[PDB]
Amino acid sequence: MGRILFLTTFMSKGNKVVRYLESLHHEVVISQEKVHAQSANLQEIDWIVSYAYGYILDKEIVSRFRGRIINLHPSLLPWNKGRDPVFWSVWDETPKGVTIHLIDEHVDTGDILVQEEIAFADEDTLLDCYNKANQAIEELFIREWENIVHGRIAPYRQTAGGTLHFKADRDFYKNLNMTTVRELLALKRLSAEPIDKTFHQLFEQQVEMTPDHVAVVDRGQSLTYKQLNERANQLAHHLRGKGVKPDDQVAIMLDKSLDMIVSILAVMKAGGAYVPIDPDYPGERIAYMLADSSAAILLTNALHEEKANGASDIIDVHDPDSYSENTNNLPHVNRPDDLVYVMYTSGSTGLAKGVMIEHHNLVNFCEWYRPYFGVTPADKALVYSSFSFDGSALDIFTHLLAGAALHIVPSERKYDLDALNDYCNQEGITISYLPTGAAEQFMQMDNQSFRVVITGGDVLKKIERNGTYKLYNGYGPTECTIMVTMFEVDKPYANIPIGKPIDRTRILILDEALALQPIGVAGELFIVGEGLGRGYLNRPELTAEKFIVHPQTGERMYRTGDRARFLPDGNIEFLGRLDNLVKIRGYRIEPGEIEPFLMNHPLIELTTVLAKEQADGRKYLVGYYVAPEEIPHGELREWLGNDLPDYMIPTYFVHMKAFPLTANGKVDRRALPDLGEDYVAPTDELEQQLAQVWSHVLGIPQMGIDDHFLERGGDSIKVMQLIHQLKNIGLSLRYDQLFTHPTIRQLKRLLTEQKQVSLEPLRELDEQAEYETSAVEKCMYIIQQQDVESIAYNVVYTINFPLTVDTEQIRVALEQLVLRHEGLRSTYHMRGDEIVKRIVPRAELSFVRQTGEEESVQSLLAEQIKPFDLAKAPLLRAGVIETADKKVLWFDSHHILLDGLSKSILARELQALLGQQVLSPVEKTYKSFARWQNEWFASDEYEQQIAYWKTLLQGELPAVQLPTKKRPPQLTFDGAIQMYRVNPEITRKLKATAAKHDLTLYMLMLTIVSIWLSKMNSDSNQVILGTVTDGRQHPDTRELLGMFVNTLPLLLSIDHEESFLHNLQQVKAKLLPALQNQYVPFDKILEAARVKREGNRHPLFDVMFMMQGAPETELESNMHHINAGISKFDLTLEVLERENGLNIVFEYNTHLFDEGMILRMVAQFEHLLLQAVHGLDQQVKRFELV
Ligand SMILES: Nc1ncnc2c1ncn2[C@@H]1O[C@H](COP(=O)(O)CP(=O)(O)OP(=O)(O)O)[C@@H](O)[C@H]1O
Ligand SMILES: *P(=O)(O)OCC(C)(C)[C@@H](O)C(=O)NCCC(=O)NCCNC(C)=O
Ligand SMILES: CC(C)[C@H](N)C(=O)O
Repeated sequence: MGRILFLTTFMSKGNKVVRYLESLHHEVVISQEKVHAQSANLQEIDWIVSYAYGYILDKEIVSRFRGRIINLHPSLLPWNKGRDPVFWSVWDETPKGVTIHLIDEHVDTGDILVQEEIAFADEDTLLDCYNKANQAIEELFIREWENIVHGRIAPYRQTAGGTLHFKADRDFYKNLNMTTVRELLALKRLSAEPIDKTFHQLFEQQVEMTPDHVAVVDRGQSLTYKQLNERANQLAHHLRGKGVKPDDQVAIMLDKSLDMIVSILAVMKAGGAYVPIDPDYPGERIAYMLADSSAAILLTNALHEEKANGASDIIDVHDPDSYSENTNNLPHVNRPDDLVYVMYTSGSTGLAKGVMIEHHNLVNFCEWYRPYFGVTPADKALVYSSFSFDGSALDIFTHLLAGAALHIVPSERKYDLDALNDYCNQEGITISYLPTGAAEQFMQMDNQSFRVVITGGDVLKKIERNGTYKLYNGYGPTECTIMVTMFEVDKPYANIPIGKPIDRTRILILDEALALQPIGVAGELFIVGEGLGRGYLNRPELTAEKFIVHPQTGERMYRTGDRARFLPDGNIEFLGRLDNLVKIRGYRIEPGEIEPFLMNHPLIELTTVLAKEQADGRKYLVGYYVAPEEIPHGELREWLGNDLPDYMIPTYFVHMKAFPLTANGKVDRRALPDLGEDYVAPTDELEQQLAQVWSHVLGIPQMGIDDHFLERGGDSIKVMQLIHQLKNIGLSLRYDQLFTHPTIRQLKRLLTEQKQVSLEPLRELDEQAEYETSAVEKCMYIIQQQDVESIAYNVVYTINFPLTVDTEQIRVALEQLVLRHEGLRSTYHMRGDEIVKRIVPRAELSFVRQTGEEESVQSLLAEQIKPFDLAKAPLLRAGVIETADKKVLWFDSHHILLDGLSKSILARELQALLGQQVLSPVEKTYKSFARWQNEWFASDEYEQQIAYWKTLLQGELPAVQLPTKKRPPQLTFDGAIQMYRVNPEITRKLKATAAKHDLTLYMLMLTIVSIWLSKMNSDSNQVILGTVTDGRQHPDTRELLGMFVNTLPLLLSIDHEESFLHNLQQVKAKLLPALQNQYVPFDKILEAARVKREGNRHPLFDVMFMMQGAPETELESNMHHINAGISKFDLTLEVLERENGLNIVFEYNTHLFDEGMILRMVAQFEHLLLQAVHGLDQQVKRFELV
């Protein structure tokens, strides 16, 4: 007995505890709003129970309810006070539990009533942890409420300690809610957070260690560490006497030589930063670098003095008057934050940018380099790269701090890989950095000298090399000091990783909102740590855009513009530039993904795929490959056709003896040479007549005669369009005939007779008070009347919009769609015998506006999912839930109106309206199709279709009996969901395999499902499973809203003695007749099998398999189907094509399968699918489930 005030997040939050309190005869008042000190909520209140409440109570209310305010907080206080306690308990690795406590003047600090610990498994997602913690604290309350009111609980004080978090603290981590505990802590180690020496301080130290060792070697001219230091001191004294101060730039224009090394060190010791200028650069680049730089002094000699055009003061390094007699180390004037050098990135003059690197950047890299590669003074290093390229900083600075010797590559032998190898073998060169392009050609040479070869700068593809040296792949932008990650290439990889970060460096993968990405999810690569340079010279606005302060973490980081993702082992995978993404026939492609498939060819050693644009603007791919002899164009398409769909196969192929290289040793992509070769223009009146129809169905211009219909985007839907468009020219073609003759050259043989030319449009009906319903509408109506409160046939979708979209523009667009489509203004009524349809001229759309937290969205949607009265229009409800970061549009509909294709139409028209576009009126109406089809049921064509099912469904029908629990006594619909993602690479292989063997992706997946079912049913030779078709019988219905879908049983045979490919063809043979006779209402198919809708099982099949194609619009691709805890069948498998992969959803009945069984079945499906794709000619009996 009492009166309790329940303050919680939303209406249904804490259902169990309210029901328990009410069962004890307490009166509960639920509220989520703020409580005023004087209000109706407060008067006559015994207890106040709060659970995830969103507001703080006034000091006066906490006073008037001393010892009467109980709070349910899902953490082990004092750990994780405040917001998101479960998440922070996992991320911070704190003790875990739930606490019921009193509310005091000080928040989340009142005396504990009861506390208990809780455990989270490694494989649980953060969402499961959240729900588990809530369940535990609610059960704890129910268990102890009696021992609270009666006073059996003695409160005790919280210990001082723990943690605290606020609302916005979680913003950076918003993408992590579906990641497991193990995966979250792995990410934490990779994401969560001193040098006080300059480089010349470290070099001067290295000299005192090895003063007599060789430092530099140039054509028999030698210089020891002590000689090098003294000469540098001589020039440095003079330079500082000329006014060299810290952060001052000094230009150097010299050829690789002893003087270059002496000049670089002299500028450091003097106190300034050097700006290297390669004398071999074009004149305009030299002039640009000298102008953009603030250097007033230039070190050069006579041969290059003229190239400067007298732009600054010149100091001749050959003149003895530039060297002071003093050879003593200068006194230090440099801080580690002072510039050490400035190097320019690629680009035209004015675009190219000067990158400012600081002493501490360089020291950090050199200290990591020496131990990582084990550099001892006995090592011989090569100075290969131009000294205007930061690859030379690697060559020079890392080895001078390890006592090793630098060897000045002689000009006549850098671009001759053969002589270079000879110089390295003869001289004993052990370590060197070679850019990717040059390194891949150096691998051919027989070398015995090198211990380690480091490459980088471009995508490394070849690793087969003659030699015993270790191969390393390094990555990094000039902006972050040479390299930030390193990887030891140990074996072949389709994509060679770029490795793990170096000392005091972290790599973050962020999304477009700068939010952390889970491990394995691709995003933009950001860099944090000691490698970040100062920025771009004379360019503060560009610096602020690329060197950002993160708005949540406050940390400084560099936006690289590269795409990448972490691998499970901590290594990183480069995925290309974010700009190089090009679209071809409506597919976002990374051309780099095609190359490794050309590499696998036995006769190809190097390859590079590019994107180009014709004068028209059309995109098209070209493939360059290196091989001894030219490979036929056809043999290449067939080779690539094993793993890639046609849109990723280059239109052209170019054979070359070798790739040209740039100065920096990268492949010169701009220097490669500049309707495909397999086109066979039509030469016939019929040939040309079909090449035009195919072009319109496939949406491709200038179609050829040897072009395979499926390889170029054809599917079941587009095969229907082809047939109906050939009936437009009196040419009759059947469904199965297209798959035997999938090209115009072959198909033309069967198109001679020009009869059966019946052009019949769908006819509009005269106005009537009432209209006839279709066959499927009658079935749906009768089902709904069996339980009018059931939501099992509601259809719920959501769409995430940005906060910048206007809620009211969305409402208006939906209201216009109610006006556009009579389906949204249709009602259903039972007039004695018949089920009848009425149409209203106008209908009012229910549109609800709400606000809430992201964590509450699904709970708020579930409260809105209610039955539809089929006699009332519109059969659609909608609303918008605004959170802190987005607006979630939801709409609920009934299956009698919205089917799969109807959703696609609704999404396309909604996208147009939000874009301020005008739509042409809808020409046909569903009610006219219903009258046309009801009459078609009296024709002879219908008699023949039903005759197919009478024959097939006679007698012995297989019984697929999966291992379940004891079935309930009647039909249940309680369901849950599990998901399996097939990545793009495997999805492409599946797609390529299907087309190559005259199969659709659907036929290929249906066969895998059938083998899967068979394996679970004691390798049964036959299986039965349902599927669905769009059911758009009349071609004038493809833009209407309504229910057209028809259900079909499939009797399939699996021959475990035959190969996968053989079973694939046998599934096609059984599917096509079923599609040819698909237009019989499912109720008549149940008659033909003498089965009725009764019992605890669904009549003909327990397993349903359905599949949808890729989305037609950006909006549709952002639509998510929400399951309301319903399972129409024992088990449904749905395959959706999303983001170049397959999302496979297993919807199952919870009374028949528990989570343990489903998790095993999903694991077995994946394993079976991977064996199939890789084992086409393998016998099915050799595929195993575990
Ligand atoms: N191992 C590696 N693998 C793949 N790409 C790499 C790589 N190492 C470096 N890169 C790429 O090269 C870029 C940095 O090259 P930098 O020389 O520092 C500027 P750049 O000279 O203007 O390059 P550019 O001429 O290719 O445009 C990186 O962003 C990355 O895209
Ligand atoms: P082909 O490419 O082998 O496809 C065969 C199908 C799938 C039978 C094809 O004819 C077809 O009917 N595609 C549309 C199927 C469809 O509508 N799936 C979604 C139905 N789902 C809902 C919720 O309505
Ligand atoms: C090693 C260095 C040259 C770096 N990888 C770059 O490409 O700029």
